[PDB]
Amino acid sequence: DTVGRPLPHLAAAMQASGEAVYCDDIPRYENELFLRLVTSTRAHAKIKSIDVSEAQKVPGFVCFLSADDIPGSNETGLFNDETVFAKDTVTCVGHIIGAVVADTPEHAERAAHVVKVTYEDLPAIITIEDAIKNNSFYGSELKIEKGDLKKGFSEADNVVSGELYIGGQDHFYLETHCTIAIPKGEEGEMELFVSTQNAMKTQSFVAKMLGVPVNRILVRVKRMGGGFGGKETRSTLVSVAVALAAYKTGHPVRCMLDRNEDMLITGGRHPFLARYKVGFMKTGTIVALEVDHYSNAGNSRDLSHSIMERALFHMDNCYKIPNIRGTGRLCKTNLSSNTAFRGFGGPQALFIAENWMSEVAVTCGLPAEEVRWKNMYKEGDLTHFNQRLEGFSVPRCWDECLKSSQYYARKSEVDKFNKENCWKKRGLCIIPTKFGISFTVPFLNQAGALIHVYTDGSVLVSHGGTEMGQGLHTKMVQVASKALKIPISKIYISETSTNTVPNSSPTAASVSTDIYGQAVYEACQTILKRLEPFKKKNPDGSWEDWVMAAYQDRVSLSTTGFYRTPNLGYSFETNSGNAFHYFTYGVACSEVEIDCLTGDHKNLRTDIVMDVGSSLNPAIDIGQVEGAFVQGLGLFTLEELHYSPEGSLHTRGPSTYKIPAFGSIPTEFRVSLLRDCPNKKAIYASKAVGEPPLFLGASVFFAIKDAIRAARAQHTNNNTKELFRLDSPATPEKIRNACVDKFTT
Amino acid sequence: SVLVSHGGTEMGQGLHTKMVQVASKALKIPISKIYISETSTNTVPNSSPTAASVSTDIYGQAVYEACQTILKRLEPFKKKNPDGSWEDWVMAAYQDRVSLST
Amino acid sequence: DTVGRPLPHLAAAMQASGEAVYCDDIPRYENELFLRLVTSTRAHAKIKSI
Amino acid sequence: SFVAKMLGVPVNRILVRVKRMGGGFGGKETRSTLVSVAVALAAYKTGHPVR
Amino acid sequence: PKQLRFEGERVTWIQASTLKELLDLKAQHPEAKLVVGNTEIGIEMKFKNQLFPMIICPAWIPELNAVEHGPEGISFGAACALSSVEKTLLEAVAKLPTQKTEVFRGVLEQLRWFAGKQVKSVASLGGNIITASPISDLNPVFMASGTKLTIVSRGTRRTVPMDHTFFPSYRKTLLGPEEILLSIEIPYSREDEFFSAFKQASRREDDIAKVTCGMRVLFQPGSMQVKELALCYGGMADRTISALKTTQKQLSKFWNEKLLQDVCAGLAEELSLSPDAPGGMIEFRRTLTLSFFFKFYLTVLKKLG
Amino acid sequence: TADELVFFVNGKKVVEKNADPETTLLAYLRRKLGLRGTKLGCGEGGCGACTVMLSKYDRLQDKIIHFSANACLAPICTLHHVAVTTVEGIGSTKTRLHPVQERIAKSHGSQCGFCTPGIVMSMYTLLRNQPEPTVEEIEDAFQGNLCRCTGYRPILQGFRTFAK
Amino acid sequence: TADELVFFVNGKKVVEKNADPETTLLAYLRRKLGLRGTKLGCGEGGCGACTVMLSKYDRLQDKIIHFSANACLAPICTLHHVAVTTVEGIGSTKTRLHPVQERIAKSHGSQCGFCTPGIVMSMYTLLRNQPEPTVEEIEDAFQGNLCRCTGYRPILQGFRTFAK
Ligand SMILES: Cc1cc2nc3c(=O)[nH]c(=O)nc-3n(C[C@H](O)[C@H](O)[C@H](O)COP(=O)(O)OP(=O)(O)OC[C@H]3O[C@@H](n4cnc5c(N)ncnc54)[C@H](O)[C@@H]3O)c2cc1C
Ligand SMILES: Nc1nc2c(c(=O)[nH]1)N[C@H]1C(S)=C(S)[C@@H](COP(=O)(O)O)O[C@H]1N2
Ligand SMILES: Nc1nc2c(c(=O)[nH]1)N[C@H]1C(S)=C(S)[C@@H](COP(=O)(O)O)O[C@H]1N2
Ligand SMILES: O=C(O)c1ccccc1O
Ligand code: MOS
Ligand code: MOS
Ligand code: FES
Ligand code: FES
Ligand code: FES
Ligand code: FES
Repeated sequence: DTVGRPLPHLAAAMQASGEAVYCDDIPRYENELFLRLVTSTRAHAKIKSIDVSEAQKVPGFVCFLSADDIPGSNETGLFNDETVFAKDTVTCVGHIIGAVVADTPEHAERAAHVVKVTYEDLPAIITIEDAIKNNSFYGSELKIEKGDLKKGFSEADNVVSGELYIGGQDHFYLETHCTIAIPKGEEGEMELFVSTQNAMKTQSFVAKMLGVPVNRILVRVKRMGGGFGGKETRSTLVSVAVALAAYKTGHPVRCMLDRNEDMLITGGRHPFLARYKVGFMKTGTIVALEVDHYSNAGNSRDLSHSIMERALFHMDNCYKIPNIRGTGRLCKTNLSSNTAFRGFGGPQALFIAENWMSEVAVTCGLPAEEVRWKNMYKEGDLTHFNQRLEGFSVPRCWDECLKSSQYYARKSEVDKFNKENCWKKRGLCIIPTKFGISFTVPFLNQAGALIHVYTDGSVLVSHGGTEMGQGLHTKMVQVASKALKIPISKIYISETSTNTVPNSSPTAASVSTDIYGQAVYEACQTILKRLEPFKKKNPDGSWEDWVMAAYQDRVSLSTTGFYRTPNLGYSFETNSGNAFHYFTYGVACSEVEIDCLTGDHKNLRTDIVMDVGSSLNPAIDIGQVEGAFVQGLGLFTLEELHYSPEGSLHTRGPSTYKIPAFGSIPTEFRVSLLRDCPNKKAIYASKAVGEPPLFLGASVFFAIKDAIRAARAQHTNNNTKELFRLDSPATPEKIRNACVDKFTT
Repeated sequence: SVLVSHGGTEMGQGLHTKMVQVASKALKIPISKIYISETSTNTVPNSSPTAASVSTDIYGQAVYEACQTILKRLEPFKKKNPDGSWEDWVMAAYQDRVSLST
Repeated sequence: DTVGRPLPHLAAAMQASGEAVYCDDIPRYENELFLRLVTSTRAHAKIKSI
Repeated sequence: SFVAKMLGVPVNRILVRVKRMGGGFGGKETRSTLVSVAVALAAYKTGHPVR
Repeated sequence: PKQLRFEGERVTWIQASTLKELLDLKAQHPEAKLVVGNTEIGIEMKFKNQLFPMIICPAWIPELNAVEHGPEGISFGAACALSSVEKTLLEAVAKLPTQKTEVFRGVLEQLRWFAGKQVKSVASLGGNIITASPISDLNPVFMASGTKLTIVSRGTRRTVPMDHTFFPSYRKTLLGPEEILLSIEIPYSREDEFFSAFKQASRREDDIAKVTCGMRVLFQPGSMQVKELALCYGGMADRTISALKTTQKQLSKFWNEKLLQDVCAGLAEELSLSPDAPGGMIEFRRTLTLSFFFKFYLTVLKKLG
Repeated sequence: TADELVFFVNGKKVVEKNADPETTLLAYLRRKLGLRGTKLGCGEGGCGACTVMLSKYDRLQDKIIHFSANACLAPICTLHHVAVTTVEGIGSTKTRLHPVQERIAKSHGSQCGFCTPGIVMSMYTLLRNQPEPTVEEIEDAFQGNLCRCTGYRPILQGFRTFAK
Repeated sequence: TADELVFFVNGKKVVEKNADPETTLLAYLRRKLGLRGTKLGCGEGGCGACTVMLSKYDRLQDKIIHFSANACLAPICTLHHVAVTTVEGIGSTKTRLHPVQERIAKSHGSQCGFCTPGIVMSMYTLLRNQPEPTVEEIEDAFQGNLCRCTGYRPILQGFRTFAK
């Protein structure tokens, strides 16, 4: 039994040697061709025409693919509101108009480059502001409202309100999108190898564009060099285009996007615009909150809706608010469609919540930790959506984090520095977080598995989940190894495929270990049942023995497994009914030291305490905590996407978009998993850990704001309870410009 | 659409054609909605060699049983909506999280 | 129900057109190599060497 | 089995796929492994797909 | 080591094994492109869709790779890898007197938060200079210190100190159509001469709006009176510029609270940025220009005292 | 009448009779030589997923020097007589892992694992130039290496055993 | 200084600049042109699995004559200016089957189906030389075609519709 032990990622050795095969590492067939997507150079226009006269001259040219080449439907997207290929107009810069197929990637790139397109610009909506001004949204407003505003907004001593914005973020998975399509030449069959977290939707989309039954398309996923949500749907943008080329040419075809194509086309995290208003006593106690969320959706719906729902389910973070009301509106704009990104709306909401909270403790001239703790939920309380909070562990994490981090002694040290230093200041802030675990769309909370035990006793496990670096397969092998009570060495997982486990949900929402774990457990049991009669007959016999005996006595050694998450179903009407199966909690403390003259800063130290219940693998879980946290720290202080007023992105590479680097992490980086906090709601008492830790990255953002404030009191005015706005990300620019002095004036 | 897989292989005797015929009857849906791509060790393990002329007998039975298991699962949805099409009941069984694999 | 009816082999059309893929009809990878078995030319002997 | 035994690896590592045969009549019930194993070895030894 | 020639689909490449061969080829083909590390060209071809059918690589040529230690400073062949420059300067800094290694220090500062080991090991010194990026971190330091550029072209040969005239316009330099930079000599620091280099802790555009600078000051012997002052900035225009107007108004002046504010006023005006400046971050870029000098100022008072 | 391009990769001589000036070392490695260990992560030199070690004799310091480089920007035409070392050139699981590969693997410094080969090569290079480096040198070895999964902590902690 | 080999396959011109005398049409079709419709069944000319139709103008009878041939024994060097027609050249399921392919398919004349392309081509050739042949001619068209699955009966019965 290896459950609860720090077993390293099963493929780590091969990834270190370069033997691990990723999609583009698969050898090309002697006749495999290459595709290069032809993208729009306008945000909103009319395709007057398309000339490939020059393209056709490039050596190795094969053909150009348009919407007319499509045999099936040119309608695609999670909500059938997109085009596999643009036909009359383009609704964003990186809109796919076509694709060139050539004998070499080079030839397809040069040729694609020379494809002349004629446009006729149209009115373009680019910002959230631009959208509202034109009443340009997808669907109708969302909202959760509990209690009654006025009665709290009156009862409240102080009342603060304002506008806040949080920028987007590119997934920047080291491995960009990529698909290999192989036409089998019979009955429309097509086998595809793709870097995606959603084999099912990839299967559907390819079949729908081809106009063939889903049972003809086989999608196989070995692994992904990172996904973080950016491959939950947007990966089909490339897949379908390559599938078409395979069909049209009858040749195996592939395509892996360059970094610049990737960031421009595939979309990313949803930028949020918020307008809030908080009512509170001078005790720092909240009694009335209001927030109007606005996200930039892009040129299609995709997951924007469900993302706004997770945001709304998180506008409370860890604080109990009597009278609360929050709304959400998806903005339709001429930008690439934004999609899922580790956090799925939660991060944006939790940030806004923490912003008005930080302002509460300020305007009240009270300690920050004092206020947050006053407004924190208690065991058995209910959220703004009415779900009972059972097993609330935030308090244990909070108290312990403060202890192990020596928060109070360090808070003193910080203040001293801020007195002995004039052009440098330090900040310190401890922040809690709770993340609702489960797809907000009821029917996705299902998982299946398939298990075979070969006559040599070796076991091959297969399940609907995919591997993107989070170590899902390692965990399932650990589960199976325990359930079957046999060494991990006898069990093996090769890949994820649509012909082994069908209609699977995308590997997402951090529930993969919970659901597939259960699905694999059940199948193991079914096997054990079958082998039972042989274990009895021969007790001293080895596992091998019983397996051979069960085979020789014609007992099936192959079975499925299935799991459906129990008791779920929230309603936006009646604002009742469980939305999650449980919650994951954590608390982080971070100290920084800014430079009031340059806007730059250091991440001195960071202490994290996460409640992952009884971890299946503590090494894997600490790694998730750390990496989630770093993407968070990235989102809040480093990563910034910038577009030209015409809606054309400028930051298309590591040179202009900075994700965290080795030297970006806090000098002192400690992570601890809460002890003795089993989760009865999930496999072996474990807890989803994939997304929950990412918000804690905000603890860096607010420490930074802590310091900026000390820098203001310094060389600026003398307003103790003043409130200055600082959006996200808190880049060197925003920090410096916030450090007002005899130079910024 | 249905994808059938069994431990038998095709060598010209028309085994797959027969299994599609069996499945089509058992599930009571047109052959056109059913399909068999190939035989593989990761779909059906420890299979006997396709031989001794019993392939249609055994895999036929094996495919029949699996069809039944599917029918059982879909039953509750066939009742709720009697005039509904096969597609309808399948989507409903999926949306209500019922495994469609056996 | 087509059981008991003379339904022609599901792949007969593709076998008549040459679209049905057999093992060697699968495309070779850019790096696929070839093997040729080396067989004995005697019915019973001793391999003094090779 | 045969390919795994000659390679000395667990059976769960070998995936054998059969689309169809241009006739078998029994001559491919076992003797087919004569070629299979030989080609599997070549794949292993060279790390190249082999046929 | 004989000359090599490679012919591809659209481009022809020549590996010159001698400076004579190089001067010939450059003369015979002015338009030709030199390539050492390609960490600039490779970008132009790939992302800027640029085609240069003629390419010459000098990395083999002795000279362009030679490192000399003269009584004025240390000279490096223009093809030398930045990691080389970094190495040779780390030694100097460790062995020589602090008063002699001022400028060197500044160059090592720019090479710190600079790319990574992979880039610095192939990116040639000459490469960075001639590319003439508006946001090059090195040119502002080479200009601020009037670094010596020994330029050449078959037959002719001249040496001159870098200045505002070396960068005529965007991406353009003061190099002959047939001329090639042979070597650079980073200047030893003189007594009463102090140097400083800073650079924005971020980058959001391809090659503009990223403040980077090199500052040098030379005082009269035994006094706090300015004899020379050089404030060269990058990321403030389509090229490396110098606040010449401002630093002039400070010659023979005394280094104090007054001069600080006078130079600041001078920068905020002379290096002014319109509301539609290409690159944005106007409020931030003005503040950095003033703020970097402030540090220079403070650091000088220390070095003076 | 074209000169042959001759260089080495993992100790094996490679003769390219028709070298194309526009060919990057990365493409050559992956496509012509079939060594997919080296990855494409950005094509502009900032992530290091395409890192390798280049070795070349210097008619001066005598000794053959060793340095790392981004193969996505290295023209093969600049590599005549230069020896290349990729991740597959220092160890494997079919044989034996180089200590660097075994270390990062067991220290949980590899998650999705796409950035691993390059980081392994950056480290391998460091150790080649300095058997026992400082924690500072170790950290500087990865200036040009990016990882989106780990948070970096595990990687640095695993290579600490090589310091002092 | 070698002459180019020029011929046609399914109506498309094929220029082979380095034809190798030892190259059989079968190998060329399957490997270079990627037309696996034609099969290898014996390599000695007796099974017909590799049958195709060759067409070549004759400076005499004027007209371009049409005859079948075993590609496993046809050197490509003997095909300069000769047009080749393979099974994929007369119809398909992605478009439309030639009557001959549709007929043998629906008459149960194809089982494992490996011998089908060749028999289809033998018949196609016959019809090309004689639109309405005798049952005797039809049967003689398959002297050099072997099938191990059907027993032949179904095949002949399906092509009877073309006689009289
Ligand atoms: C990831 C990354 C990060 C970087 N970070 C920084 C940074 O922070 N600050 C900074 O300043 N720079 C930075 N650079 C730029 C880098 O320093 C230049 O790209 C590089 O030094 C150019 O040199 P090279 O040898 O690679 O040249 P090449 O690509 O060969 O390009 C050189 C250009 O100069 C010409 N040229 C070359 N040699 C000569 C010679 N001897 N005589 C005359 N003309 C010549 C060429 O014809 C061409 O126009 C970065 C680059 C990358 C890829
Ligand atoms: N190394 C690595 N970790 C990761 C990701 C990834 O792409 N790479 N995806 C994240 C996101 S966005 C989700 S939803 C969960 C994925 O699945 P899990 O459900 O198994 O925990 O993992 C998280 N952790
Ligand atoms: N067309 C064709 N028919 C065939 C064969 C074949 O290879 N091709 N194999 C035979 C042999 S030897 C056996 S044992 C059975 C095979 O399987 P079945 O069990 O499905 O009937 O088919 C018989 N009919
Ligand atoms: O609730 C989620 O987190 C979620 C994530 C991905 C897709 C659908 C979803 O409801
Ligand atoms: O972004 Mo994680 O719901 S895939
Ligand atoms: O010869 Mo049939 O028992 S395979
Ligand atoms: S691919 Fe990113 S540096 Fe080479
Ligand atoms: S492990 Fe995925 S980027 Fe490093
Ligand atoms: S292969 Fe048998 S006749 Fe040609
Ligand atoms: S159908 Fe098999 S030989 Fe004819």
